[PDB]
Amino acid sequence: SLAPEDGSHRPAAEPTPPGAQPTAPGSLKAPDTRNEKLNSLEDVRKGSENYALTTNQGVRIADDQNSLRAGSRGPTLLEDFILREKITHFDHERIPERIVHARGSAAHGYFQPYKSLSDITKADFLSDPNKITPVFVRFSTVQGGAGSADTVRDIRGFATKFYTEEGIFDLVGNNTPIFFIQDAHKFPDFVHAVKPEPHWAIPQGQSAHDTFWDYVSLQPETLHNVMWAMSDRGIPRSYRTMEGFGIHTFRLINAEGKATFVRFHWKPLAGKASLVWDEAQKLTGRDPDFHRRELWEAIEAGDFPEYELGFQLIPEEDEFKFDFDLLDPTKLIPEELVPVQRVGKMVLNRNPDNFFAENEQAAFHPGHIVPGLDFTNDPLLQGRLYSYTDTQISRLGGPNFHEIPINRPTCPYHNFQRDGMHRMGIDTNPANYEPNSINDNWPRETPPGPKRGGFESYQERVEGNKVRERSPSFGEYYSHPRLFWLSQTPFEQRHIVDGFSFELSKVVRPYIRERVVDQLAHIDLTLAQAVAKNLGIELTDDQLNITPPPDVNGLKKDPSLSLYAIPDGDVKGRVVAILLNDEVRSADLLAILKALKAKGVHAKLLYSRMGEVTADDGTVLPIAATFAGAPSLTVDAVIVPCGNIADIADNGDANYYLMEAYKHLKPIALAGDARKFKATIKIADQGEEGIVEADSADGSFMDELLTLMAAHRVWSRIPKIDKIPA
Amino acid sequence: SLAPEDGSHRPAAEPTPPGAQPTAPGSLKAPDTRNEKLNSLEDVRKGSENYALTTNQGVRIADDQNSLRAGSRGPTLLEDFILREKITHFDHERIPERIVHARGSAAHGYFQPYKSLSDITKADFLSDPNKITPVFVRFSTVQGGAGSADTVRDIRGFATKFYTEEGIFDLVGNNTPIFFIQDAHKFPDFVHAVKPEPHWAIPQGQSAHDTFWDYVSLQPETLHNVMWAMSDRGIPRSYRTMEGFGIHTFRLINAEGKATFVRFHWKPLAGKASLVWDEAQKLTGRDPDFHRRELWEAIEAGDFPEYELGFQLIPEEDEFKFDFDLLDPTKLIPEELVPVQRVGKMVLNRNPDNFFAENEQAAFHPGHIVPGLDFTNDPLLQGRLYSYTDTQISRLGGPNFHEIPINRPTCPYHNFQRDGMHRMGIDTNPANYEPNSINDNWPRETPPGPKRGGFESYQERVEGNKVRERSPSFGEYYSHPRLFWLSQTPFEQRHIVDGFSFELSKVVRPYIRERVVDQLAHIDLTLAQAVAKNLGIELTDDQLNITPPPDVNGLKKDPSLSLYAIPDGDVKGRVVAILLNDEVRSADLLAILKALKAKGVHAKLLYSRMGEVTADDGTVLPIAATFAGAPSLTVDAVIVPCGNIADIADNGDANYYLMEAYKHLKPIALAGDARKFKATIKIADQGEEGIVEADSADGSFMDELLTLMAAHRVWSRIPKIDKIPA
Ligand code: HEM
Ligand code: HEM
Repeated sequence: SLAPEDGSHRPAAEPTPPGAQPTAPGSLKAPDTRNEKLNSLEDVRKGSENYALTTNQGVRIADDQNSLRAGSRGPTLLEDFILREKITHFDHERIPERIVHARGSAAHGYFQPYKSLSDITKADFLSDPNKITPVFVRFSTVQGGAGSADTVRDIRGFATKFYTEEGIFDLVGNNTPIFFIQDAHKFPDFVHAVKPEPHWAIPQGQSAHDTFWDYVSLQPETLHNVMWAMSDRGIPRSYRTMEGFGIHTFRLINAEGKATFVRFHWKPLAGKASLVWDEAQKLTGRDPDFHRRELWEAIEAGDFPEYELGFQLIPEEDEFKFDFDLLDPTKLIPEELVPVQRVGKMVLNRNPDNFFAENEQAAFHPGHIVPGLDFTNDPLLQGRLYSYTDTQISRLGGPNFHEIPINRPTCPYHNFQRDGMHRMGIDTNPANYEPNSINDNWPRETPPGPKRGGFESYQERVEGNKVRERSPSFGEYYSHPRLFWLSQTPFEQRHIVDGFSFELSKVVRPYIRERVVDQLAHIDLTLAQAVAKNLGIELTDDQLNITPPPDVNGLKKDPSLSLYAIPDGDVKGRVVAILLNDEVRSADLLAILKALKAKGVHAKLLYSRMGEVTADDGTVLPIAATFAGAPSLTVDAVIVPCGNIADIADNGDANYYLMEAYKHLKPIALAGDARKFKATIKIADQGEEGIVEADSADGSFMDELLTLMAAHRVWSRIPKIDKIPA
Repeated sequence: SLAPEDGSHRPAAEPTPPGAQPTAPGSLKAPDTRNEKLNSLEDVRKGSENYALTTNQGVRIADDQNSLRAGSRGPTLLEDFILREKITHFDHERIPERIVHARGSAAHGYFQPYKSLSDITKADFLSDPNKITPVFVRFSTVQGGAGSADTVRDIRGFATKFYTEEGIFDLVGNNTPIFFIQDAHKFPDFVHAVKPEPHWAIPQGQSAHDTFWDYVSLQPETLHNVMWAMSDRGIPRSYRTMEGFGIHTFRLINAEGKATFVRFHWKPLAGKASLVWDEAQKLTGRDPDFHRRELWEAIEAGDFPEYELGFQLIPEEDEFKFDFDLLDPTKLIPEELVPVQRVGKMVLNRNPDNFFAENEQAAFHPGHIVPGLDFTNDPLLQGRLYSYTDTQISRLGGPNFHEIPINRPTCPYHNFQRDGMHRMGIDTNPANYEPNSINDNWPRETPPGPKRGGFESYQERVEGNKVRERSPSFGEYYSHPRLFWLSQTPFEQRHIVDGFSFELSKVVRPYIRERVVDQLAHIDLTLAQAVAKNLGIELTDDQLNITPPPDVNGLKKDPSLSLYAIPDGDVKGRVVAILLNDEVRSADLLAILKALKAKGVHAKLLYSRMGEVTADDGTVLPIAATFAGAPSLTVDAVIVPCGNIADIADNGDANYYLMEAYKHLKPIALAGDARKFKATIKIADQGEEGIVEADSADGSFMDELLTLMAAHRVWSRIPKIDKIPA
């Protein structure tokens, strides 16, 4: 009996706010959250309580503390089969990480369509609003290893496996609506250029290095996705507050055989929100697991990540009606021109039990489609269909990776494939080929049909010669970067300029910085000049005279491209730091905590040490963390209640807490004598927008602070933070 | 797409200071630096200039930009063998990382002994002062993955492969002189407890979590290496500035057959130096590759890492003469009792060409010894002998990992082993077994003898029954942690208190924190009480009455256990930031640069933008990085020359640069009007030890700064930094 007699070693099996209880495997934290795929995993879930410790052959172990030796100070003997199994298994724990998207975090959930889409697709999972499909979703970064940090500047992966009654459909997307390159043949060049450089393997998690910008400078097709990565889209606040996209145009095929082109979207029901660069970069040091942690904790709290699936639909006859090619994955389809139709809702409501078994071994591949969907000739999508099965062979050990529990379909699967490493299923069919008579030809082919039919490709006409040639329709590189740029707010544009400037300052060969500046001058002169100024580079008269690229189908902006132009803020699931002192005014703390609770906003009570402190009325306040232990980077807002403020007024960490929160544009609220901290952040007597202050935390104080939180950050403070040494 | 006309894309093939040129593969940067191992790798080095791009089968590629398609907008065709081989290789790039020590950085070098050691060992590499042995060295952290950060708090590995004339000897050590556990049977339990927890795979690179401290609190044999890890030993400034240790007692065997017990040491000739916690932790965010980069750039600059090999020698008859067991790897041998005898010097003088081929695929294993060395019954060493060969099998793909070029011996190797995956060597021997007559029994066994003999084990007497039992002599856990504690300076003790306090504050289950504090009360009550105060824990009367453990053979302290108690500072290879303004006083900059050059200290010129600034005399100064881009974290001291100080006096980043440097105890020097920055670091006008100030920079000003840098950090400022908001 090593557990404490009070039972405090075990978290409650009930939703609890982040930090209230230790985190736990999903099936222990939320045993009653169920779906068909989670139930199907029961056959392989292993418990532990009340069982004897054994070898893998079932032999009970008596002494798991010592090797067998000749004398208690003697040599270790070869006959210790128990030691040898334990060390052998440990020595072989690791498998190869994914080639890209090696860092990621995953959860279980379920999807349901709002209405039947039988008019446009015969896909079974979109046929009935009462049909619930289990999902497993993995979010990721792209460049860094599995041990790299979460809040880097990067594209994010958003991969969803739908366990449908007609097969697994994997929608393997990212958080921006285009990709960097046009033809899969370039993918190993692009990935090699962004990954750490080959002589020394630096830098991890960063595109701020020479070979990335060298490639970009030489391949202008990259500039569109580079604009999105340099914007605040490249540093999301959470996986819950970013958009998802399939990027490619795919087809939907209905029961009559009509094809409609489709791009897929996910809309975050929590709203779009990003960090600012200095915060993101410092957070990769103070908590390199911040997004993984925040996802798991949201789920444990009941703040389930919700997303709405949407389709952009274009009829077959309108394939050539835009200024860009629908098959070019470096071009987006502006929502001003083709709106997103809402199709269904996905809720992620349970964490895995074991990260290696379920997240690390999961295998998503965009070739995994079902009847009712089909591909197009997008030349990046076409090359993807080669890569995902082959790689999963070396990563996961052989051709039976579909039998790893998390990858298994929940529907029937039968065929004539046999053997391979790690073969689990024991086939009893007398035949392993077709056609056969010895088993009456079963399992049998199934003709295509409106429901439960075999897959048939749409009969698209192909015409042309065998060529290695880029379509001329793909040779336009600057109009969509310009559309993105003109769609951003003025503070979003400043942050783009700063992304480019910071990244190019890390490029050691100055001529590459110059070449990138020249590319920027083909997109927008204001952007090029402001980056050039930060780099100490002067545009030439030729560069000042480059004519801007044309508008996209007559658009000079599209506000759906901005994170912030259209308010969509949601405070539920956010977190506020409450900076305590050793005699807090309990009235302020009751008002603050209960207002946050009512809006589903979490609180962390911080102090200069761990333990407890005692409020004015004798209430015992438990401390979650110290000021340095849970820095302002990890919260959305900071509130300082009244009490004995002299206790913390000269505490450097408490003062810095506010200076850092202030620099990073977060709302700050100061009650009572906590308003003495106004001097630390240089706030004027009459106050300023973004700082809430009053004599007590009562009346409208918490409503004002929550209004600031719904707007995410205090953009109007940006000119004010430029000075301030923090 | 070519190179710039001026040749500025290619680094000069001569030693240059960090940042002066882009870094490059070692064979290109230093083509004249040779040793027998580096030359032997010439068979597999692949150039590139002037060569055609080809497939791996030698077919020249005409178009490496496009997949083969049926029409330029059509589907990709299966018959594109060029696309398929490029994508297939890419899809299989990754191999499993090492189970532990996955994050590491390596270089080539050479070793030679100071004098023949033939009276104590017959090992050929120690037999002649003019016989040089090539080495390859990898330094590592322990817990984090290969993409995790460098300046985490962790033990560091220090593994050296010696390519001797009588076989490869791998000395696989760490940077503290003991390990956490006594018997290899517990290694998978310990490693699992420190590694990310299994449900959610958090946290990376950190022991600051429940499972690690649960294990420590239940296994007090861990407390000695925990003390080391919580001290500033856990956060080295560079791999150049830490000690190494083989940990285990091994044997030396001379030509007469006499065995002497030995422990191995490496002494850094650059001296011992560590970061401070807040600096280390923020640097994991601002530069997660800091130690890898620093090592590479020291070798490029000619600041070659040098280390002295040292042996603590104990005769066989003195095995039981201490109050601890020599075979217990949780016990150190104090140098007050057994001096370290200097044996030789190692110099690392060339970087690899390709990180994956040389660093990632290197295989070190402590079972790789040579005649003249032998093992002992240390029960941790005994179990390591099982694990290194077996793991290198799944990691490196098969039993022929010795034929991977970095792992090959440079001496002859011939035997009857055959086949296995990726077999390179083509054996011509008609026999693959012995004894054989058909090849006259070649290759033949070789009797042992004084030189060039076959390996024979020392004939140690073994007497005991077959037991799984820990030796009673190993059951003492508190005396060595106490000796360590008492040998640290008062500031180093403060940092150990802070390291335990910070870590246990992140343990969510409070009882585990209480159980660790109870263990600390068995080591030293001052330590226990200082940690308990930061955790809001009160010691019980019983805990206040625990009797301290005994002294270690009469010692009350051993100063060789401290990083700083005995001055050993060497400024060559350190780096200063120079904060420029737009009209630098060129006389100051002249004096600064001349004094730094004389001592081998590098400079980095920083400003608020990139490009160039011009000094008062017309000198054009290229800017290495912005104040934000290369923070104070990355330098050893900060100097601010005069000039137009108004240009930077109100820059928030410039002021914060000094505040962070001040909080981190770094020397700061201010000339002329730069003294106005004294106000931001909120202290004295008469001056303060640690801040060098004068009307101009010159001989006396630079001398004073350089003396500060030789002492590493300004420990006297510690009490003044808790008030600074930084
Ligand atoms: C629209 C462009 C692309 C998007 C949105 C995309 C998305 C993703 C995502 C989200 C993952 C990680 C799935 C996971 O969480 O396990 C992934 C993995 C991968 N991608 Fe793609 N990708 C794209 C382009 C490509 C191209 C052109 C290729 C190669 C031809 C490729 C090869 C791979 C490979 C090798 C993996 C690792 C898969 C595995 O080990 O399971 N990707 N990609
Ligand atoms: C004194 C205690 C120990 C020290 C000093 C030690 C040192 C190290 C070092 C420095 C490396 C990294 C070598 C490299 O750079 O590639 C390493 C790797 C390894 N160690 Fe140890 N270790 C110790 C105990 C153990 C134990 C008790 C075991 C297992 C029984 C063990 C198993 C491993 C394995 C599996 C690797 C990965 C090796 C590879 O993939 O090539 N270590 N160790």
